Amino acid sequence: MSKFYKIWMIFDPRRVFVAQGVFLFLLAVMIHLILLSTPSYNWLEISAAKYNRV
Amino acid sequence: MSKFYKIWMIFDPRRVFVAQGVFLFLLAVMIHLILLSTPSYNWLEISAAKYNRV
Amino acid sequence: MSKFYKIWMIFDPRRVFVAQGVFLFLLAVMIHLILLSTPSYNWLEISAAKYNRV
Amino acid sequence: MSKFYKIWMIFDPRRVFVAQGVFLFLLAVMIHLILLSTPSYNWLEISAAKYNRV
Amino acid sequence: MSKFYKIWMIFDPRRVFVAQGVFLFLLAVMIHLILLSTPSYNWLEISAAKYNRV
Amino acid sequence: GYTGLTDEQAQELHSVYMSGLWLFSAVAIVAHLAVYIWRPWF
Amino acid sequence: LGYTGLTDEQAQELHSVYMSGLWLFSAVAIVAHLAVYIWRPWF
Amino acid sequence: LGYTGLTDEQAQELHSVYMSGLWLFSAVAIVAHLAVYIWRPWF
Amino acid sequence: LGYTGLTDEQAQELHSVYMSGLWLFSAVAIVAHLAVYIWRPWF
Amino acid sequence: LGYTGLTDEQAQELHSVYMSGLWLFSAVAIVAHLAVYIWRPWF
Amino acid sequence: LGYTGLTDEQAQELHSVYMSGLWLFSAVAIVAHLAVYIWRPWF
Amino acid sequence: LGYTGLTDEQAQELHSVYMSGLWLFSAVAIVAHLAVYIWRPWF
Amino acid sequence: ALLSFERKYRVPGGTLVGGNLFDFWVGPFYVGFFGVATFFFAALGIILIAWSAVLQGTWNPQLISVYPPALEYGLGGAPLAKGGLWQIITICATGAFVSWALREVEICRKLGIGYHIPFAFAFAILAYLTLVLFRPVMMGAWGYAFPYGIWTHLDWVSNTGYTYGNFHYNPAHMIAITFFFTNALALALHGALVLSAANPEKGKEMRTPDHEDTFFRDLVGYSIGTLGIHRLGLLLSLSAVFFSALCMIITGTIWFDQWVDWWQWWVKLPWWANIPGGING
Amino acid sequence: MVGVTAFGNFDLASLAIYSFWIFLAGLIYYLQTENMREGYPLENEDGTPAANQGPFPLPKPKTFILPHGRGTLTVPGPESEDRPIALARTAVSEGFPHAPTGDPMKDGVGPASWVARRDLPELDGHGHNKIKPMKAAAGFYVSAGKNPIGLPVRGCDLEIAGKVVDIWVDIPEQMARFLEVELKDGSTRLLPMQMVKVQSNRVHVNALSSDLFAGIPTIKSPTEVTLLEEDKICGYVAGGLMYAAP
Amino acid sequence: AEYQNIFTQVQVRGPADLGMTEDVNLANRSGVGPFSTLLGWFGNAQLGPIYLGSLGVLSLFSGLMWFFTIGIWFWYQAGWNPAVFLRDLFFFSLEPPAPEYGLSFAAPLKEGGLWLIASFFMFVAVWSWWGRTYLRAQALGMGKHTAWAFLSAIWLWMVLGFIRPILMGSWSEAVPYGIFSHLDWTNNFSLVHGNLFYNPFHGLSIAFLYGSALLFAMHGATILAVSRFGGERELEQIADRGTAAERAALFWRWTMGFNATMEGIHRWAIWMAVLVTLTGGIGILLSGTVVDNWYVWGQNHGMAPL
Ligand code: BCL
Ligand SMILES: CC[C@H]1c2cc3[nH]c4c(c3C)C(=O)[C@H](C(=O)OC)c4c3nc(cc4[nH]c(cc(n2)[C@@H]1C)c(C(C)=O)c4C)[C@@H](C)[C@@H]3CCC(=O)OC/C=C(\C)CCC[C@H](C)CCC[C@H](C)CCCC(C)C
Ligand SMILES: COC(C)(C)C/C=C/C(C)=C/C=C/C(C)=C/C=C/C(C)=C/C=C/C=C(C)/C=C/C=C(\C)CC/C=C(\C)CCC=C(C)C
Ligand SMILES: COC(C)(C)C/C=C/C(C)=C/C=C/C(C)=C/C=C/C(C)=C/C=C/C=C(C)/C=C/C=C(\C)CC/C=C(\C)CCC=C(C)C
Ligand SMILES: COC(C)(C)C/C=C/C(C)=C/C=C/C(C)=C/C=C/C(C)=C/C=C/C=C(C)/C=C/C=C(\C)CC/C=C(\C)CCC=C(C)C
Ligand SMILES: COC(C)(C)C/C=C/C(C)=C/C=C/C(C)=C/C=C/C(C)=C/C=C/C=C(C)/C=C/C=C(\C)CC/C=C(\C)CCC=C(C)C
Ligand SMILES: COC(C)(C)C/C=C/C(C)=C/C=C/C(C)=C/C=C/C(C)=C/C=C/C=C(C)/C=C/C=C(\C)CC/C=C(\C)CCC=C(C)C
Ligand SMILES: COC(C)(C)C/C=C/C(C)=C/C=C/C(C)=C/C=C/C(C)=C/C=C\C=C(C)\C=C\C=C(/C)CC/C=C(\C)CCC=C(C)C
Ligand SMILES: CCCCCCCCCCCCO[C@@H]1O[C@H](CO)[C@@H](O[C@H]2O[C@H](CO)[C@@H](O)[C@H](O)[C@H]2O)[C@H](O)[C@H]1O
Ligand SMILES: CCCCCCCCCCCC[N+](C)(C)[O-]
Ligand SMILES: [Fe+3]
Repeated sequence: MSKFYKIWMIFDPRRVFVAQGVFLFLLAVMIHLILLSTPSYNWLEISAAKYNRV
Repeated sequence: MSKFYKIWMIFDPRRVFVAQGVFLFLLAVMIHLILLSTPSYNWLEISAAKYNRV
Repeated sequence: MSKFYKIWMIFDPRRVFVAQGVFLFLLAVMIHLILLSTPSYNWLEISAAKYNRV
Repeated sequence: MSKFYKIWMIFDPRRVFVAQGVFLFLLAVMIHLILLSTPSYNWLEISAAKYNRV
Repeated sequence: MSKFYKIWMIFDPRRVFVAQGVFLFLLAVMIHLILLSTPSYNWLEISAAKYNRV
Repeated sequence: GYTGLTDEQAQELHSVYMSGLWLFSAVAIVAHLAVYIWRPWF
Repeated sequence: LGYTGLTDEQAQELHSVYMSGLWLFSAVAIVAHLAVYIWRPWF
Repeated sequence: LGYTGLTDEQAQELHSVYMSGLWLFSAVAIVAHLAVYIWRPWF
Repeated sequence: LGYTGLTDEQAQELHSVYMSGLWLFSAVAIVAHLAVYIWRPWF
Repeated sequence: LGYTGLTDEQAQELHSVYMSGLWLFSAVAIVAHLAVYIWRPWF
Repeated sequence: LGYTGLTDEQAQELHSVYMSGLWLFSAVAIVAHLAVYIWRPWF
Repeated sequence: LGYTGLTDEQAQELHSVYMSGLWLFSAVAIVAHLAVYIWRPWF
Repeated sequence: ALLSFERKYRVPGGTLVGGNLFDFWVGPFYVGFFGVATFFFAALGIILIAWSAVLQGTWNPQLISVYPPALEYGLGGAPLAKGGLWQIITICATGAFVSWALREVEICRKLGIGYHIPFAFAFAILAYLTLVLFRPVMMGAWGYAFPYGIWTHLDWVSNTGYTYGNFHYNPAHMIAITFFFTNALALALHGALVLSAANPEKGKEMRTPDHEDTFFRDLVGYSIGTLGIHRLGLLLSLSAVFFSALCMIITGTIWFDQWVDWWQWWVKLPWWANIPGGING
Repeated sequence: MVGVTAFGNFDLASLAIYSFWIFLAGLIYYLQTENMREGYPLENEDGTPAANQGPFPLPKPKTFILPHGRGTLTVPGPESEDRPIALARTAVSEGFPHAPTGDPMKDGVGPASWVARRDLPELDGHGHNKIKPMKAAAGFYVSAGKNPIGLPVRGCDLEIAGKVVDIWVDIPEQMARFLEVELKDGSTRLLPMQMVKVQSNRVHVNALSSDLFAGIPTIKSPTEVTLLEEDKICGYVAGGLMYAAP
Repeated sequence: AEYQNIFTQVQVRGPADLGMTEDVNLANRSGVGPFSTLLGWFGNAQLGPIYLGSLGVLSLFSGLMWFFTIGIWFWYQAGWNPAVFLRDLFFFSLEPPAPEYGLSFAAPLKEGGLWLIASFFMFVAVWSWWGRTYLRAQALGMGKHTAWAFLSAIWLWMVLGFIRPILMGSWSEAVPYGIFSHLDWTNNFSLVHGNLFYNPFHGLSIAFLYGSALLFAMHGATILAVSRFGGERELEQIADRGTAAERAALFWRWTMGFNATMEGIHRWAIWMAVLVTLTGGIGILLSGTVVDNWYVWGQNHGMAPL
């Protein structure tokens, strides 16, 4: 389990980082979108009602 | 039940790891999206009812 | 029956496993989705009725 | 009658084995879909009535 | 986290900087428009209500 | 000779092909017998 | 014959391991189906 | 055989690493399923 | 020796830099979840 | 490695400048967030 | 006559095997029709 | 580093002139924002 | 004012009418016998549209419309202020289009090339003649043709379409729309593929048609070829217009009701018309 | 934000429609100037540069590198019809036709024109010859259609002019390019496939008549055709529709 | 009769063209498939080989899941009857969630939940195919015009299904997965926004759909006309201008008064086609978000009498 470094002798580093970077951005946006969509976790609305702004 | 290591003498390691990685990503999201669709397992809505939120 | 090992001498092992892997997953996804559609076996809804989650 | 092996001196075994496998699975799913549609053999809905799950 | 300088021995500086510029600008414009939509954080409307400009 | 096999190669191959064929039909007969007991169609 | 280039000795090694995975796959399937039938039988 | 050129030394070393991650991934999934079952069972 | 023309010592160094950035990304994420969970738990 | 043509010193030279801009860009961002949270907190 | 590359011996044994299969298929057909006629006669 | 061919003397000379224009444009913007803010502040 | 290679191509001949009476170039344009006809018909029709504007009382170009004669006039003449001007402009437009197509034939003969271009333009003309002449003649009045306004000829399209419900359900409409979408998709692929070959990555040799086949075989597993793509582009557009004119020559002359009801012939086929379930059963 | 206008009726939809007019004007300028890389600057009827060059300025040169060490083409650049144009103007004024000073097909004018291209064969990506006779290309056969080999070749005068000897094929494209036709003189000429009509019992050439096949330009190698020879052959044959159908 | 070069009268077939390996990973490229005589009457006869790499696996498997998800919903909607499935194939539809849920993901699988699952598979499949379109050009050292032209069509695709429904605040604004279903959506989209004909960008988008049809008929007819001079090989005409390019240019010079080059006509072609979906995306994104009635907006902007 301490030989995972050998994955870099198989996959090209230039391709893994691009594949990983695209995936992490779209995963972060996807989860942030779900939280905003649900009114229970929409933090912009939570503060709006907490401080009686609208 | 031990000679399965020979499968890497037949199948390209690069293709196999990519197909397996694609499969798990698509499978994981589909199951997570199913649980959100079912109102009895939507963990965002479950906490809203429990903690008296929107 | 003991001579079934000659199928690989005819069919490419690489092509058979790809065709079989896509076959089984779509067969398994189809069968789960049929049980999910039928109210008598939708285990997500059966548990909800049992534990009064809806 | 005991001379049918000579069909394989006419037809490529690879195209027959592929065509037969496609044919049989398509035939089998078609019959299973005919039985699901007919309500007197819908074993999913037959079992619901027998154990009064609905 | 001291060897991160070696990422530039993998990725062309020209392509990285342009990609970040598009990403960083689009991200900021997205967040600014997301705030401008929400009436609670719309700083142009808040000033009007605070100073009674309508 | 269109497929390029010999005469004995076809004999060997067809022997296995029938071996699988009778295996498939044996399961099919058992499958059809089990259903007829459960719910006959005749 | 030998469309795939596998020798007779190599084909036996491939098929023997292939069946090992097949039987392992079905054994999980048999236990899975047995668990479901005890839980909610369909017959 | 000989479709990829990986030796037995390479195949054993590739399988050993891959199967190591399989149990690491399967263990995390098992804990997650056990955790969810305690919180909210589905059977 | 590989599929990508990377020596083992080169792979040893590259993986060490990668896992360093992965612990950093993971540790910051754990703080984010821990802060959000205390602020507003989802369980 | 070395797929870009930059030497070792050049990557050191480029990174030191890139990190300088990154901290300079982040320092303004933190003050920008600090001002906004004081004026109108979102938590 | 030609047109395919067969011979007198090749066509005769091709017909002998083919026609035997034709009677084998009709052997099943007669039995199936006879059982159906006993069950639900159409005449 | 020769992506464009500037010889580290043109780049210093070019960057000095660019920053001279950059500070001038920022200087006029600051005056304009200070004029608008005194006119009617947005905070 | 000639292209650097144009001197050896300006020779006398290949004129259907005349031969030297109207065999010259005015600037770059070739003035044939039908160039004189095209200019007269193009110019008269334009000034009539300008004149119809003053009768209408507007100068906004987007509001100018020439309406066909009302449905009460049937298939005869009309007053100029009502719909007579439309009939002159339609004649002028019909004369200008056919002269333009005929003038292109003289250019093809003088350059010694094939007549694919004038043939393809006649497909546009036949589609236009279907809407203003053939279809109104069948239906019985000139008032079914579209008016000559920038935004009012859209009102004719909208009003005619909704006479038969949603026009999407016209089966020949669906075929024609499919050809239009395929033609634009192939045009994007064809322009991009040739440009990428002529303009490679950077500091690279110009690619070859062997790279063009290889790119599309790598991508979608097939390549129609350099000759095939040009035959396809011509045939997709001619097919798109053919089924365009087909769908309107059958609307209001053979089919009169909602186009949605047409598709009930399939859903009411005798062998599955009564099977319960689904959307229609 | 429906109905929000910065001024008058200028809302976000007006900003979009007006921004497109500006973008389209810039695009039309770009697309037109990228099409002034051949045939410019404009000449007078005799060869001198014209006094009018048009609203659009010439673009800046671009270099095309050629795929097999064939050089660098820069456009727009110096241009010349590198050949003896044999024409005499029919009028002193401009805009009038130019009459040939002799036989038009041989002299290469009018619809029988040709361009002085590179006098080398066209090469595929492997560097070989793109066009070569079928008996030299290996493995090439007539997969479908009437094999037009051995059929007589009939001209536009309904007289036989020869019979087909071979087919020149495009190796990478895998399509027939020319028909090699042997004349009664014993020599061989190339006829482009687009100009022939292969019928069930003959090949009909509508362009040329019978007593013009001997005038088709010949090729300097029996198994190799160059761009200069292709342009002379194709230009000569297609020029017969006008100068050789009287 | 006269040969119009629309069908190949003679077909010639040789060794299978395996393509050129500029930087292509030759392992991923498959073997040459069959030869079609029917396709040979119109273009090339050779099918394959096809490059199926890493983005090919992701796109083909995601595209399979999108296609298979919609199919199973149609079998459910048919009551698992093969005849009813055949009968009502053009009437079945997978619909987005009801407008009561807004953009939330808490809709039941029968009320817009499977739509979200199928939509995710389509999102991955289409975007991965754009990456594959980009990477296939790069391995051959070619320009990226195909990738960026495809990005124009993806723009309208993302506006219809993702961007606008986010801006409108509900997934119910998006397009249902069906044959007659998405035609009804198109018809109803115009009626809700007041005669989409008066959208200036729908009008422009149509100008380039007709312009593409006009331009490909012109260009395709021009090349077949000068194909007798070796005009079909446009790539070698660019390198060394021949009599085909001069006659093609001089036809449109004498007809229209202006012409193009052999390379510049393909810049007209690519730019005319990308504006069909580039302009369409803006017009669709402006509908409801900025304008909720295009006939009334038109009346205030000329375009229509008061
Ligand atoms: C009554 C209905 C309305 C109307 C309502 C609409 C609506 C709504 C829309 C249009 C749109 C358009 N309309 Mg309209 N339209 C009307 C009248 C017309 C008339 C006419 C003569 O009356 C015409 C010619 C048009 C034509 C047009 C086009 C200009 C434009 C579509 C561009 C396009 O190609 O998108 C099609 C291309 C795409 C959608 C991109 C697809 C690319 C994706 C990424 C590929 C996915 C592939 C998929 C997964 C399948 C894979 C299969 C395997 C690979 C094999 N309309 C009337 C007035 N119209 C569209 C537009 O944008 O205009 C503003 C649009 O949304
Ligand atoms: C058939 C396939 C497609 C096609 C092909 C095609 N079009 C062609 C050609 C070809 C092959 C030409 O060779 C020819 C040409 O030279 O193009 C540059 C042409 C052409 N297609 C044109 C336009 C055009 N094509 C269209 C469509 C299509 N053309 C098809 C989709 C459309 C659409 C869909 O609206 C238009 C507008 C021109 C650019 C040109 C023909 C020019 C011409 O006819 O010149 C002589 C006439 C005039 C100068 C104008 C006369 C004006 C009238 C006297 C008055 C106005 C009448 C008009 C009906 C008013 C309209 C009012 C409102 C409806 C706006
Ligand atoms: C709709 O129906 C639903 C979806 C609800 C139900 C359907 C369910 C279905 C069909 C489920 C199917 C499930 C399946 C088939 C699951 C299979 C899962 C598997 C096989 C997971 C395997 C995971 C293995 C992993 C993650 C291994 C990872 C290994 C590494 C990360 C190490 C890699 C590093 C290496 C190899 C370096 C070595 C290199 C050298 C040179 C030694
Ligand atoms: C609509 O109708 C419904 C769907 C409801 C009903 C219809 C049902 C139907 C038609 C069902 C059809 C079912 C069928 C035909 C199922 C067939 C299933 C099979 C054949 C499953 C076989 C599985 C075998 C497996 C998973 C084996 C896996 C083995 C491995 C992973 C080991 C890998 C191989 C190695 C390591 C070989 C190594 C040796 C060398 C030399 C490399
Ligand atoms: C709906 O979803 C929302 C938007 C609400 C939530 C989603 C949030 C997400 C997904 C946020 C993602 C945020 C991310 C990924 C942030 C990452 C930010 C980073 C990495 C910023 C780094 C910035 C660094 C900069 C700007 C550095 C610039 C450097 C310079 C300006 C110096 C110039 C560099 C030179 C001169 C190097 C040249 C070479 C030599 C040799 C000198
Ligand atoms: C709508 O109208 C209705 C349906 C109501 C009524 C109309 C009915 C009509 C028109 C029915 C028409 C029926 C017809 C024409 C039936 C014909 C049936 C025949 C001739 C069937 C023949 C079958 C022959 C078979 C199955 C032969 C099989 C042969 C084999 C299995 C042997 C395999 C062959 C080998 C091994 C080749 C030997 C090779 C060598 C080298 C010796
Ligand atoms: C809706 O969202 C809102 C708008 C509310 C929020 C969005 C906020 C955003 C996107 C903010 C972004 C702001 C940014 C990034 C602003 C950047 C401003 C910059 C970089 C301004 C720079 C100005 C520099 C100038 C004007 C320099 C001019 C230089 C000259 C005029 C002199 C030219 C000198 C030369 C050519 C040097 C020649 C020397 C040699 C040796 C040849
Ligand atoms: C027997 O048949 C079988 C079962 C074997 C297979 C048959 C399959 C069949 C019958 C398939 C039928 C397919 C049809 C009719 C497809 C029609 C598709 C159409 C008309 C699509 C039209 C428009 C679709 C659009 C514009 C989709 C846009 C989607 C996006 C832009 C991305 C969507 C992503 C969203 C909404 C968010 C997803 C994100 C998360 C986190 C869930
Ligand atoms: C051609 C490309 C370049 C275009 C010109 C460059 C500037 C681009 C922005 C121009 C914006 C101004 O454009 C101008 O906007 C005002 C705003 O209501 C319009 O509106 C004005 O006339 C209209 C129509 O009679 C009235 O309904 C309206 O009450 C009146 O305010 C003008 O009709 C338009 O001409
Ligand atoms: C609609 C106009 C049709 C005109 C067709 C062109 C003329 C064809 C006849 C040209 C030759 C006539 N003539 C007398 C020289 O034989
Ligand atoms: Fe072209």
